[PDB]
Amino acid sequence: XXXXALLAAX
Amino acid sequence: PSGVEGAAFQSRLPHDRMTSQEAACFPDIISGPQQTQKVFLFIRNRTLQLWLDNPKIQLTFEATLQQLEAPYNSDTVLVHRVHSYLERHGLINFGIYKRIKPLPTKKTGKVIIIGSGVSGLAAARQLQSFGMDVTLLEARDRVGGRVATFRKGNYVADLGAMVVTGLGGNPMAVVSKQVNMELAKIKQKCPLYEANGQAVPKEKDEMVEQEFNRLLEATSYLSHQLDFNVLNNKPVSLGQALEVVIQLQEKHVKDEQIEHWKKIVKTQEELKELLNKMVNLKEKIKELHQQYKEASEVKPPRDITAEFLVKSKHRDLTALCKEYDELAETQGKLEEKLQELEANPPSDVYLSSRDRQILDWHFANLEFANATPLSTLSLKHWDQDDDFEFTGSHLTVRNGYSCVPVALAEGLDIKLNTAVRQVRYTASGCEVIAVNTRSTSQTFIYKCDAVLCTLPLGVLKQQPPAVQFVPPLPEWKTSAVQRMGFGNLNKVVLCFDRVFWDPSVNLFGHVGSTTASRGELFLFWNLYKAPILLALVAGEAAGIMENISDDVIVGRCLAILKGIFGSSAVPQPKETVVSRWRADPWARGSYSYVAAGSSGNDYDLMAQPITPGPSIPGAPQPIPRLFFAGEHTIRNYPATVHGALLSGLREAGRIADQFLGAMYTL
Amino acid sequence: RKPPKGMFLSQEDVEAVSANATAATTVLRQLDMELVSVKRQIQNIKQTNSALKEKLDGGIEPYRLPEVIQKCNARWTTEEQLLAVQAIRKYGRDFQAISDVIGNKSVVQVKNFFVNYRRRFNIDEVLQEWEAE
Ligand SMILES: Cc1cc2nc3c(=O)[nH]c(=O)nc-3n(C[C@H](O)[C@H](O)[C@H](O)COP(=O)(O)OP(=O)(O)OC[C@H]3O[C@@H](n4cnc5c(N)ncnc54)[C@H](O)[C@@H]3O)c2cc1C
Ligand code: NA
Ligand code: NA
Repeated sequence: XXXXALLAAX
Repeated sequence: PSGVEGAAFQSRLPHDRMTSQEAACFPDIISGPQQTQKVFLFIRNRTLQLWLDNPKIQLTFEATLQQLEAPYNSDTVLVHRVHSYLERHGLINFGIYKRIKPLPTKKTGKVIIIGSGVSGLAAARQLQSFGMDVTLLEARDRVGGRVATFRKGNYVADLGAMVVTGLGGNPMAVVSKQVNMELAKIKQKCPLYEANGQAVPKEKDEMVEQEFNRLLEATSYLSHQLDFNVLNNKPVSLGQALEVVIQLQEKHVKDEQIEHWKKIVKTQEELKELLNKMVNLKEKIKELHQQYKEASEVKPPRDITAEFLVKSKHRDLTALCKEYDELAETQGKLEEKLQELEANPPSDVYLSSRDRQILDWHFANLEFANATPLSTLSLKHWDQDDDFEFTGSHLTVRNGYSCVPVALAEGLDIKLNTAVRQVRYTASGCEVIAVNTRSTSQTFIYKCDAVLCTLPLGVLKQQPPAVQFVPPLPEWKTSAVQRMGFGNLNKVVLCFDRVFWDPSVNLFGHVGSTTASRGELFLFWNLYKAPILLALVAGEAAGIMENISDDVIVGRCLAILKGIFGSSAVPQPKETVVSRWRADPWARGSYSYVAAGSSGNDYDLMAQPITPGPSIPGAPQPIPRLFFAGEHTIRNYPATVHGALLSGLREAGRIADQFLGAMYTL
Repeated sequence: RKPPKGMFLSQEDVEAVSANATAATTVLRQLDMELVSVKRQIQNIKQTNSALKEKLDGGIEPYRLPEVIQKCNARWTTEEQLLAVQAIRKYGRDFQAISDVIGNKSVVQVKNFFVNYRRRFNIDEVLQEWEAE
């Protein structure tokens, strides 16, 4: 369960 | 989702409404009875489904109607209209399909396309697909633009696009079925190493990561629930907001400490008054006791006043003693209450140095995904593309992302080493003036019915101008161009001869010593089968590292790597490569970002085509001649390859509607 | 509609820290100042209290008197009556004190005494004389 999506600005 | 609704979801469309675009082409249907709307909608979703279920071949109208069921295949003109709309706007029969009906014998109209980036290639393919004379002019000696893949031997590494950001509603999905792309999931687990070379303890990694996320949410709240978007006649940035949120957290911590220590003095002072009370009382008790002794001194027989004296003094002493004892109880309670408050002190700080530094690494991760200092992002609009993000795990391309532009370029008239210098667009057609990049004395002149401009926003941004427009772009376009943000991000490819890292870890971080250097070589990737590590530079650090030599840079790299892995386990790179995207004159940066002061509305301005004034005066309004595509032009999907692709499909559709006419609107 | 928990964002506070270029480090230096001065005062009073605690060393133990356990008796001796009058003179209407002095009479017996003997002890006078003090 990673924080930010991976490459989205989110 | 699944079924025909699946198809609609995958086609980034609402399966149960007609879209604005559809309304435009089928105003009869949407202003009509909900029944026919449902028919329409099914025809749409089903044709979509059919294309999607097999995108390696052209989906003809005949085939479509063949597999349609009644009552839906009764109105064959509805079917035809629908299919045609779908083909036109590149919802179907787009990418690389085997053509059933071989291409139109003679071509109609002429389109010149500047840049064979992914958006370029896309539109070109579609336009050609529609039977138009399409030629592309490309300044580089290769296709792809900001899709840039390094190869030497078996070493393969993108310095451009690297990731498919999820397949749920991604066009790249269709592409990857059409092209042989070795797609590979990314294991989103990322260990962090403090500048020394020691992994950040799980405890820390988590307290910090979580605090990061809370700060972000915080800013969003300031933005949207509090209208903190404008501060002093100047728009607020994500970065400022963040710093304010943080300052308030530190303020709140000092406030807590002040309230706590004041409870301690309040109580301590209570104790002081009680203690005073008790001392004076003790002194009275000493005195009184003396007096009572002196009264028992008088030996009997004594008269009654004497007797009364002893009795009364005795009563008084027992009294004062009782009172002192109660006070002493109270003293016990206060003293233990003070031991409690001295026992539960609030947190000493908001963030330690190790703290703020790890936090800085999370900020650097953000600065990297946006390719820009958080001080430049719009507070209010930086996240606005988030509602359309795809679903599913992000992925890399093992054979390199280059394969896709290459694939697209098959069958296309592409002129490499041709730098467009000037664009001339008039009521009657256009001429593009370009030069040979190798010998910039040689000149070329290309005449056409319309120009598709897919020049990078960095290029368009240039001062003084790398490309000249005749006449000049209207103020509304140029202002939009200035307002936008074109950012920067760089990579360092490290090719070793044997894997010395954790091969189950796709990626790992390094924490910067300073806030300022937070973006310098902050993260590393092993995604390739071969031993290749990729070091990332972003944020303010991006731009600055471009003025540092390759050697120094791979130096700072192997340094960090030795710190993490030990001097005897890291070997010199067989091969090294370093991007410098802002320096590249064909790119002039990495990708667009919502600058503070900009809005996603600007992206829409960027995509508005330009219409030359009349040649003769008092002559009718003319057809648009200049068109724009590329990543900077698509509101809901900026700074992505799939966004480039979509903008290409778009403009090709619009251009074709213009010059070939739209038969499907009656 | 609501900030993240553990995130404290007040309107007042944001305007107070945004007003200037370094109103931030201003507020955060004033609070450090407030802190050091409060901690100093704690030192002072911890000391003061330490001294007062030192004075009370010895409790009041040398001074405590054992307790008479005389059972309440209903008969007023001449003696007990005299004690009682003086007790009124010194204590006025504090019956409990009076009862403790006489030692074998209860508070209500004391009130009764007040009424029965009011005529003969000029209790009225006694009381007003206590009130003058
Ligand atoms: C380091 C980096 C990493 C990226 N990673 C991702 C990713 O992981 N996932 C993702 O979805 N997107 C990513 N992107 C962005 C993505 O690659 C771009 O959005 C996309 O390639 C833009 O396509 P384009 O067709 O609009 O422009 P371009 O690809 O730049 O193509 C435009 C063409 O115009 C050419 N040209 C420029 N000037 C002239 C001139 N005077 N005359 C003639 N030709 C000219 C250019 O050389 C170029 O070939 C990344 C970008 C960068 C810089
Ligand atoms: Na392009
Ligand atoms: Na910051």
